[PDB]
Amino acid sequence: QIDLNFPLSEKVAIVTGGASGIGAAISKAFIAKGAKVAVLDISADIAKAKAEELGENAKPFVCDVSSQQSVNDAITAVISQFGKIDIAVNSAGVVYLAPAEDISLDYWDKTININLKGSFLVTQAVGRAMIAAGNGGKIINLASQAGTVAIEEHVAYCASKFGVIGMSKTFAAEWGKYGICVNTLSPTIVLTELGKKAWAGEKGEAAKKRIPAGRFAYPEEIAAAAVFLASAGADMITGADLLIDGGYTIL
Amino acid sequence: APQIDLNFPLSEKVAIVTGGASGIGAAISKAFIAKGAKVAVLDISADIAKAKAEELGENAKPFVCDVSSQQSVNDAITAVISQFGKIDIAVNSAGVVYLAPAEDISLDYWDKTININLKGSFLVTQAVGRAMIAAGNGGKIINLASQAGTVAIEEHVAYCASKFGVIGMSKTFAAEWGKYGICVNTLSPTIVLTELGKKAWAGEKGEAAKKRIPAGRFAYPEEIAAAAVFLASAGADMITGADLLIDGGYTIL
Repeated sequence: QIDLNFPLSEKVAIVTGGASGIGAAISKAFIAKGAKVAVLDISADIAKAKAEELGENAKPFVCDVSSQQSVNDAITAVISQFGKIDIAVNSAGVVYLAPAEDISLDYWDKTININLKGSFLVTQAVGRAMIAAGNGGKIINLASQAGTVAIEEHVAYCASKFGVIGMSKTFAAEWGKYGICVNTLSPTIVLTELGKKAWAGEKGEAAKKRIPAGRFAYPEEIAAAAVFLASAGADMITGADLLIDGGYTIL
Repeated sequence: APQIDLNFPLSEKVAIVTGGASGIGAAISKAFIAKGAKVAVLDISADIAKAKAEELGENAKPFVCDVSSQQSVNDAITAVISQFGKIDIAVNSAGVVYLAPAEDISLDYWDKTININLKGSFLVTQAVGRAMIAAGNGGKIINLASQAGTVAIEEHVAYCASKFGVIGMSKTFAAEWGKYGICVNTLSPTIVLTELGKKAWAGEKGEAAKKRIPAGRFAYPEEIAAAAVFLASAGADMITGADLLIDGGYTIL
């Protein structure tokens, strides 16, 4: 029987980048749905503050997603604390923009190492855990509208996000046999505290003109999609890229 | 419309081809020479590049390039411009394949794949595009992707990540550089019967793979090269950001 309230009661979720922005909203949503949440972030202080805020079912873990050791140690620590991992969300991304003829190798490598390699390392470590446990699982990787369309100044970002989608689809293909659904979530511009700042004024008004919905997405809306994809209502959804873009990419 | 020559000549255009001394790069270099182009054969060693450029005759010249090194790539482009005066066409065909089950695949296989297939394509496309923008005469950039840039394939988690990435990257260069007359496209083959590929699919391995391809066979390097000639020509000036599958229909099912 599929419970159409989409409960997550007693499931254990990892959320990378979980202490701010989209990741904070996902952590909060998962807590509200009865899950245990491992809040993973590169800053121990930021993770500590977020997990304390979210209450007794949220615990902090330091994790540099670009580091295989840091990732493996975090996964081990989450298992030691909670017993198992049912859900993992990868929402540690970075954005480094410049015209394509100018963009530095540093901007390129940081983008690829964090957005693409980081998603690889976290997905592989969590998936190994899930395979060993034998109870299936859910992996949700944040991609972007930029995993579907080109955007000016986003050569590295688009490369990383298109890559995340191909990568995630391959994990989905190979891990169906283990009951692990692997999907991507692809937002348009999101009104995180940062995004509010970066898309204020006429710049934001101009961007909204091209979105059929006529506004940007809230982090809470991205988290609602994560809740659905993490649930028992989505067991036949795998390899999917769910766009939350207000129509941006369809024109 | 201009007179568009439906023989698709590349007379006096200068083309760089990475991985130009073997497999698909070698076939592309040979095709471009046959169409009248000057070809800069880039490969990882001086001897290998020299042997191909000698094979291809007086309009082909050799250059050493490790596409995963910014310095190597920049030096190669500078040397090509010194030798030929300009770059009109660049093809990135130096890719690598490292396969393993997704839960097992090493960070070494991941890095080698991303660094050559994706970062290498970025470095070459950026260096070539800079030269093209500066010269003001437009240009053509053709990046080899793969059927694996559209579909997942078991054991190909790093390969698919790199090839999806190449397409996204290439489409962004296309969007930004249309204003400078530079078309940037990808070519996405199924399995190709390079000297290597022949050895690699020699088995029932090959016969089973073919059952899933509507065309019922693999592609030859010369077929990939024919598509490259078309995309490098004046018959393709309105084609940019496109991914042209040469997959015998593999990906449509």
